[PDB]
Amino acid sequence: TVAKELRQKSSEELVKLVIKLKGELLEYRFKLAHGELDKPHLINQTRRLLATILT
RNA sequence: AGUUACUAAGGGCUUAUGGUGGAUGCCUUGGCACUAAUAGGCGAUGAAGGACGUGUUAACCUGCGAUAAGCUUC
Ligand SMILES: [Mg+2]
Ligand SMILES: [Mg+2]
Repeated sequence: TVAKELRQKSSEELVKLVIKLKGELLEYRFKLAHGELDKPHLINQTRRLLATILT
């Protein structure tokens, strides 16, 4: 499902996605280390989407 | 003058009960010996075996490898 949508995307847009998700993942981990992450599942969702984009 | 019981500090015997202990009996996600087939290898495209790390999850075990408790396709 999601893999089909990313396949529709071009390569340059995909690398923009990966750098943006890397930044967001860093922010989520820092907020968790400060006890300010209400949604603790977005870390896992970010990592899976990151892994899928890498595939 | 004569023959005399009671005593139980404690102990002995019988029976009953309580406590420590895990013998006997019943059972087992475990072992042993084989039968009928399959197969008889992995590695410089990095092996067998380990260290480290990975959780929204204290440690340990298991899974996994910076795509890290999982990624794609049929
Ligand atoms: Mg007495
Ligand atoms: Mg007595």
